[PDB]
Formats: sequence, structure tokens, C-alpha cells
Amino acid sequence: SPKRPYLLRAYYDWLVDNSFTPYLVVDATYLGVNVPVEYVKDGQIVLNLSASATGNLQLTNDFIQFNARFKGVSRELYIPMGAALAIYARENGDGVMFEPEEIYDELNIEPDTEQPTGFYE
Amino acid sequence: MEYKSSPKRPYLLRAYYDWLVDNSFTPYLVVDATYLGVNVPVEYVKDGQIVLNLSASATGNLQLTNDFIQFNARFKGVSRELYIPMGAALAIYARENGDGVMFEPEEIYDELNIEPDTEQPT
Repeated sequence: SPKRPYLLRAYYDWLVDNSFTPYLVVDATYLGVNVPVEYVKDGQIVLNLSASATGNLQLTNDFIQFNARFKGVSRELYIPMGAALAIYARENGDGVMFEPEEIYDELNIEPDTEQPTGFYE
Repeated sequence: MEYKSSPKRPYLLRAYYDWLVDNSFTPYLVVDATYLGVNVPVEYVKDGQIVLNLSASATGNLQLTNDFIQFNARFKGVSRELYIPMGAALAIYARENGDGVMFEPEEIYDELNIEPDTEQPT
């Protein structure tokens, strides 16, 4: 239902097809993000999604996932689509900042915690 | 390189197209039938414009290329094939609600649509 995944994939292809290095701005504060906090700045990390800087990159409707190496330390990165803030070309900044969609809001996310119930029955 | 990057339209058209279909919507395309290179049933054009149904059941061998769109469709029984230059695709939306996107103008599309003031020899 959310359009963000299709728009991200569209820009990604346009970037790569034009020989641009696609940079993804991630809200490392969002629910489910999995990135090395050692490289996070002000609740925000910028990733390189080019073929070269990624292993097994997958751009799903629900998440971005890939193997990344930070100073020899290869590992997996998981980013829920709701955390993707923007994607642009490293060589010139051309890209898009994703428009907010109501569904990536925890209010629209199914109950993460249950209702106050008694105990006895 | 003064940075002569290609148009984004084909990518946006394609993505929105996939979004509509994956959501059970019927993709409708608004075309400028004037645009150089367009091949569509001239008698179904209104105000130099034609709306087309691109859903799976309304098309055959649909091709959403960076440069053009092409497919086979039937108009009142008469099966015809259409060729549409990307600069001619003006918008794509969902029939079930009139909600979609109207593409932003892109400089090169305008260039590819500049007409000569006069004809060629012969």
C-alpha cells in the first residue's frame, strides 16, 4: 500500500543507470533498524547502496537489506522501509527525500504491546 | 561532463505502474497524442489527447521502456498496437479513484518534440 518502496527502487535504478553512486539517508532511530551505532550521527546514517559497496543487496517493499563492511568488519544491515529518509547521487545530490506516509507511523503499526489484563480467571 | 543525466520519467512511470497493479488498481495512461512519434488510433483522440487502459487484461505484450511504451489493445473489436514515446506520457493514475501522478516536464522531452517550421525536400 505504501508507495515509498517503489519510489526508492525507481530512483535507485535511475541513479545506477546514470553511473551515479546511490546514497541512502537512514533514520537510525526508527523501529527495527540494524546498523553499527559506532557510525551513526544525530540519529541518522548515510549508506552507499551501489553494487560495489554492497553484498546481496535487496530492495524489498518492507525493507532494505545488505552486507556492508566498515573498516574490515563485514556484517548485515537491516533497514525497515519506514526508516528510509532519502536517496541521492553522491556525485551531485540529485535525488528525493521521501514524503511522509501514514503507515510507517507506530500508530499504524500493529500492537507491539498488549492491553492491561488482569491475571486471574 | 556538465552532467547530462537521463530523464527520470520512465522509472517513475514504471514504479507507479507496479504500485497500482500490486494494489489491484487499473493503470490508466494519459497521452499527448500530438507528441512526435505517437502511434495510436487517431479517431479515439480527443483534444490531442488519449486515455488508455494498461491493466493486464486490457493489454498484450506491454512494454514500458525508457524510451517508449508499446503494446497491443483492442478498440471496438479492431485489435491495434500502439507505440508511445516516453515524452508523450503525461500521467498515470488509478481508474478507481482518479489518483495518480502527473509527470513533471523534463527538458529533453521538450527538445525531442520541437517541430520544423518547414518540410524536407521532396
